[PDB]
Amino acid sequence: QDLYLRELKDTKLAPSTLQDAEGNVKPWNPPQKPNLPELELQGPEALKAYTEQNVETAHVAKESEEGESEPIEEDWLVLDDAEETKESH
Amino acid sequence: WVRYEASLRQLEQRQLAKSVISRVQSELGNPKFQEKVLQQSISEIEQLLSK
Amino acid sequence: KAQPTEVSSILEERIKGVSDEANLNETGRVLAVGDGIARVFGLNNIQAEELVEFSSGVKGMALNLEPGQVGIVLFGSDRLVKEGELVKRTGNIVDVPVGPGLLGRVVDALGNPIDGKGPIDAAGRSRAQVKAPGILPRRSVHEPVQTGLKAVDALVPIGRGQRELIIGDRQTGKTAVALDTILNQKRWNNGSDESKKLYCVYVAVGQKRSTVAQLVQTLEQHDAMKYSIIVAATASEAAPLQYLAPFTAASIGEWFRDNGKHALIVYDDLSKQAVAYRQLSLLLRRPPGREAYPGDVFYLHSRLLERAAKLSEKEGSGSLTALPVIETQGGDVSAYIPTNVISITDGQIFLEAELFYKGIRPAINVGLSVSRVGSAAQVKALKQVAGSLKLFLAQYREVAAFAQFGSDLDASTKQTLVRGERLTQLLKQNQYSPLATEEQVPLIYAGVNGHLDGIELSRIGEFESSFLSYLKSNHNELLTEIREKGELSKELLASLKSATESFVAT
Amino acid sequence: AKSAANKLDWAKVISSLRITGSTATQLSSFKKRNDEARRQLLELQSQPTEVDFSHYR
Amino acid sequence: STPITGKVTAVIGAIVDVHFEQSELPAILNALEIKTPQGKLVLEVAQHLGENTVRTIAMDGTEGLVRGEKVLDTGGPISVPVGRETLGRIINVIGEPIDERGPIKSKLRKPIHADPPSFAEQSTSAEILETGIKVVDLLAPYARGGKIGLFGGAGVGKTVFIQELINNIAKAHGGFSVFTGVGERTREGNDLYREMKETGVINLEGESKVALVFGQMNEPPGARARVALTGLTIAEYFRDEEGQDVLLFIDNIFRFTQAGSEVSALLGRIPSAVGYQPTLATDMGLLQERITTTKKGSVTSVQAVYVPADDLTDPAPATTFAHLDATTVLSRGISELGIYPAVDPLDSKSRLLDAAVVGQEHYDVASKVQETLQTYKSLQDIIAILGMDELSEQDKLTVERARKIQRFLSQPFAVAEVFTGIPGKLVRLKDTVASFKAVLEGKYDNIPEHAFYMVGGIEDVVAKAEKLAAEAN
Ligand SMILES: Nc1ncnc2c1ncn2[C@@H]1O[C@H](COP(=O)(O)OP(=O)(O)OP(=O)(O)O)[C@@H](O)[C@H]1O
Ligand SMILES: Nc1ncnc2c1ncn2[C@@H]1O[C@H](COP(=O)(O)OP(=O)(O)OP(=O)(O)O)[C@@H](O)[C@H]1O
Ligand SMILES: [Mg+2]
Ligand SMILES: [Mg+2]
Repeated sequence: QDLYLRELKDTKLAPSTLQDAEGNVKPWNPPQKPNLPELELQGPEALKAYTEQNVETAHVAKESEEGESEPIEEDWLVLDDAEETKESH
Repeated sequence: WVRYEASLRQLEQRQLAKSVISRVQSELGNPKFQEKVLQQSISEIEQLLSK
Repeated sequence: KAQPTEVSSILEERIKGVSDEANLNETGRVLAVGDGIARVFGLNNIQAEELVEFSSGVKGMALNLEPGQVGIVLFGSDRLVKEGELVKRTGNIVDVPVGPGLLGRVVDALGNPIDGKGPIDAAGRSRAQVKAPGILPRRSVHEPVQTGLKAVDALVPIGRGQRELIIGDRQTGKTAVALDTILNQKRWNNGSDESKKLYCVYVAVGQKRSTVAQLVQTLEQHDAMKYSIIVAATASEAAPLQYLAPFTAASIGEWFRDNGKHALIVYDDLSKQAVAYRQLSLLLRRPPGREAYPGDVFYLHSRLLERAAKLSEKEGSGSLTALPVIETQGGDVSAYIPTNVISITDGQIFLEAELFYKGIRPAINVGLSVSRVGSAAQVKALKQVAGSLKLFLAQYREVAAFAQFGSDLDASTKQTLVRGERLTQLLKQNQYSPLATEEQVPLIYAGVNGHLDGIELSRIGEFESSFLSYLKSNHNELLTEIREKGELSKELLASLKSATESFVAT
Repeated sequence: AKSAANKLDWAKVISSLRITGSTATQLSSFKKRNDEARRQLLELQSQPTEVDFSHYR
Repeated sequence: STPITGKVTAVIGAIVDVHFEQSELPAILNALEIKTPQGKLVLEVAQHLGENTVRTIAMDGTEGLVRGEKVLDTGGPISVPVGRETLGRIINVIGEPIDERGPIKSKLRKPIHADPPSFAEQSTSAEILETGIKVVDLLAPYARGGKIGLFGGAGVGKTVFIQELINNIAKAHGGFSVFTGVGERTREGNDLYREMKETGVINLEGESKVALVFGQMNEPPGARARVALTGLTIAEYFRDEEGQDVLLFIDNIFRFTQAGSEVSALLGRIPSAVGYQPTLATDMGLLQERITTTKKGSVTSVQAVYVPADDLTDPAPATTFAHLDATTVLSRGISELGIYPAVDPLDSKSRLLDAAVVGQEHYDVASKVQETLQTYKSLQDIIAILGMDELSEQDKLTVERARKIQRFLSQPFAVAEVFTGIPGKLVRLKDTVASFKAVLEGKYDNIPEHAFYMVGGIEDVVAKAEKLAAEAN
C-alpha cells in the first residue's frame, strides 16, 4: 500500500542522490563528495604509514660477509690460544 | 584496506540513519494522514473478510 | 550501497504483510509496568513461558499466568512501554536459532547477530527449555578432553560429556583455564577427523562489554574464533536476557551434540545467573527462599547443567561437556549457590588466591580439586603405562601431609620432600601457552626417575623446556609414537626411560 | 637432517669430558642451535608469500 | 501543546504518587514539575501503577506537599546543561548553577538517561598511566582507558588518594576532567573547589579544565542517586561532541546503591539480601557501562567505593568488583600498622600486570614481592604466638625482608603532608621497580627496617639509614 510505497519513493529522493546517485546531497549543508572519495580515500593510508609500508619498500636484504677471509692472522693465533686453553684444559 | 571498507560500510549506514530523519520529517508534513485512514479501512476489510 | 536499500524495501513489504495478518482480539492491555515487569490484562490462551511483542517493540516472556492478568518480564528496558499498550503474541515459546553458521560470530541471549557482521545462517530453531537426555539414550564418558594444562590433565581428568566446575575466588584464573582449553582444541580443530573436533561455545553473563571485547580479540589472535561461538549477556542487559542466555547456549551446543559432533560449553560465572533469577523472582512478587534467593535455583542449575551429556552410539554418540564457573566470596564454599553447584557438577577445579600468591600460576588446590572420573576420560599415555600417573594424587597428598607437622624423620622423608617440592615447581605453567599430551608424558615421567637432581628450584623451568627440546629434537620418534597410539608400550617405556636418564646425565 | 645436525653434537659433549673450558665450540654449537631454531620457526610461520587475488582481493 | 497536568495523591517520604487524566500518562524516568514556594520540585517517574496513576521519585525534599497539588509534565527526562561553558561552573542534580556565577549559557541540553555504546568498543589495554605512587605502579598499574577501584572503609584515606591522583594526573594531562562527587561532605567539596582555584586548574576568568558536579548527603536519596548520572552525562558530552580524553572522577559510588536501597523500600519491592534493592546489579551495570572507552574518544574513571562495616563481601562492593580492572582495597589493618597509604598489596590486583604489557622484569619483580609479602602472612600465626625465634633461618630471612618491603611501600603524599610532616614525593616506575629488585636481591639487609618508612627511592632509604646510624644510634 501507498504509505510504504511513498516512503519507498522517499528512499528514491533523499538518499537516491546520497549513494544511489552522485548528486551530492540537498538537506546537508556540508558536501558529501570531498570527504570519503578524495580525503578519506587516502584515509586508510592516513591511518597507516605512507610511502614506506603501503609502497611496502621491497628492500634488498643487507649482505653480511664472512670473517673477512683472513685466516692466517687468526687461525694460528687461535691455534696458539688453543695451546693456552689445552694447558688449562 | 579491508576494515576501511568495513568502516565505509558502517559509516554509510550512519548517514542513512540521519537520512531517515530527513525521511521521517518528510513523513509528518503531508495530507496522507487524512488519506491513510482509508488505507486501514480497505485493509481491515481485506483482513476479516479472509476469515 | 543501493543493495541494502531494496533489501530494506522488501523487508518493509513483508513487514506490512506480517503485521496486517493478525486480526487478534485477545491482544492484552498493559495494566501497570514496574522495574522491568509488566502485568497485562488479556492473553486468555497465552502459553506459559511464551514470547510476546509489545506495540513499542520490546519482547517479553510469560512467567506468571495467574488468573486475570499475566506477569511479563522484559527483554530490555521498560523505557518505551506505558499503560494501555497492545501486546502482540508470537504464538510460540521463546526460541533461539541454531546452526553451523554461528561459528565465528557473536550473538546475544535471543540469538540476534550483535557483532555486526551481517545476519546469521541458522540450520534450525530450538527451544530454550529442552528436556535433558534420558537414562538410556546416553553413554559413559571415555574420550578425554585435552585441556593443555598439565595439572588439569594428569591430575583431574575431564572428558566428553562431564561437568567440571571451576570453583574459586575473584581474579584467581577462573576464565584462564577455559580460554586455555579453547586455544588447546585448535590442534585437532584444524584437521578432518570429526570425532576429535571440539567446537567451543562460551557464555558471558554479566561481564562488561570491554572484557568480552578483549576476549574475542584473544580468540581471533590465536585463530580460535573460527570454531567458537560467543553469546553475551552484559550487566547492562535486562535480567531476563541474562537469565535466558545460558539456556540458549545450551541449545546451541545440543545442536552439535545431537548431530553427532562434540562441543564444549563454558558456563562462565553462573552466579550472576542466580542473581538475575533473584531479580526476576523478587520483581514478580514470588515468595523468596533462603537469603532472598528464589527457591528453585537448584532446579534452575540442575536443568541447565544436566543437558550436557555423552550420547550413545544409537543416536550418534555425540557429546556436550559443561565447564561452569562459580565465584565464591572469601573462599566460602559453604555458601548456598557454591554448595548447590558443587553438588550438581561432576567434580570441581578449586582455585584459591593463596596458592596464586605462592607462585603457583594455575593455583589448583589438588587437595580439594577432584574429578568423579579418573581412568575413564584420560589419555592412556598419562595413565597406567606411566605407572605413577595412577597415583600422583596420593603422593601430592602425602607431601602436603608432612610439611612441618609431619617433620622430616629420615632420608625417606627428605627424598619425598624434595620430590614433592620439585614437582610443585614443575606443575607451574603460564597462560596463553597450551601444551600437548605427547610432551606432558616426558616431563612428568622425568618426575619419577630423576627429579631431585634437577638444577636447583629457580632453574627447573628451563629444565622442563630443555627436556622438551631434547625430546622434540633428535627424539621425535618417541613423541610421535606416544601421540598416535596414545599409550606407552614396553619397548616404548624402555626408550622413554633411556631418554630421560640420558638427559639426566646431561 | 635437523636431528642429524645435532646428533654429532652429542658426540662432542662426550668429547668434552676430557677437554674442559671450551671457549667457543659450545658457543658455536650454541650458535648453530640459535640460528637453526630460528629456521624452523621462520618456515612454520611462513605463509605462502602472496595475496589471494581470488579471496583476499 | 497543552500542558499535561495532574493531581498529587500520595506523598510517602521521598515517594510521590500522582493521578493524571485521560491518556495524559507521562513516561518513565521523565521529569515532572511542582511549583513549590521555594522553587522547582521535579518528580522523576519510576513506575506506573495504572488507573492513570504513576509512582514518582522526588529530587528535592517533599516538605509542604499537599495532596491534590497541581503537577506539570516536562515532556522528557531530566535535562542538564552540556558544553565547555560548564567548565568552572558548579552545578547540581538538576543542572542549575549553584556557584551563583550567573546563569549557565549552555548551547545544548542532553537527557540524563542514555544507553551503552553497543559494540563500538575498542580495547587498548597497554597505556600504563604513570601515577607516581610506588605501591600502585608496581602491583596494580592504572590504565589510561580503564576504571579505578579505590575501596576501603571509614577513615582509610580513599579521598586523600583521590586528591593525590588529581594532583599528579589532572595537572599534566591534555583533556577535560569531570568530578561528580556523589554523597560526600560539603566540607571536602569546598576544600577541593578552593584547591583547584589556587592551583589554577579552574580560573574564574580563565579557561578551566574541570566541570564540577556536586551531590552531597544533604540531597534526598533521589538526587544522590541521579547526580552520578548527571556527571556521567557531562563526561559523555565531552567525549563525543568534543572528542577529548575525559577524566571522570566521583567520590563514592556506594552512595548511589545506598540511595537506590533507600527508595526501593518505599517503592514497594520485596527486599533483597541484607536489605538491598532487588535491582542492584542491573542498575549499577547501567550506571557503569555508559562509562567506557567509546571508540570515538577515551575515558579514565577513578571510581571510589565505601565498604559497609569493612565487609568486602557486602553485595554492593562484591558486585562492583566485577566492573573494575584496576582496584585498590585500602585495608584498615595496614592503617593501624601506620603504613600510609593503607593499601593491601595482597589484594590490589590489576589486569595490566602481565609480562607482555608491563615487561618481563617488572612482572618478575612484582611476583617476588608478592611471594615475600605472602610468606609473612602465612607465618603470622606462628610468629604471633611463639615468636620469630621458632622459625627457620630461611623463614627469618623471608620475614625480615617482608617487613622491610611492607615498610618501604609507604610513600609521603603532597596532600597529606600536614598529617605526616614530610613533604610529598613522587617516584617514577623505572626507579621503584629497580629499587624493589635491589631490595629483593638482598643488597640492603644490613639497613635497619625503620629506614624504609616515608621514603621514595632506594637512595632515600640509604640516606635515612645514614642519618639513623649517625645521630639516632
Ligand atoms: N597462568 C597464568 N599466568 C599468568 N597470569 C595468569 C595466569 N592465570 C591467570 N593469570 C592472571 O590472573 C588474573 C585473573 O585471571 P582470569 O582472567 O582467568 O580471571 P578470573 O579468575 O576468571 O576472574 P574474573 O571472575 O574476575 O573474571 C589476570 O590478571 C590474569 O592475567
Ligand atoms: N597519605 C596519607 N598520609 C597521612 N595521613 C593520611 C594519608 N591518607 C589518609 N590519611 C589520614 O586518613 C584519615 C582519613 O582520611 P580521608 O578523609 O581521606 O578518609 P576516607 O577514607 O576518604 O573517609 P570517608 O570514609 O569519611 O569518606 C585522616 O586522618 C587522614 O589524615
Ligand atoms: Mg575471568
Ligand atoms: Mg573520604
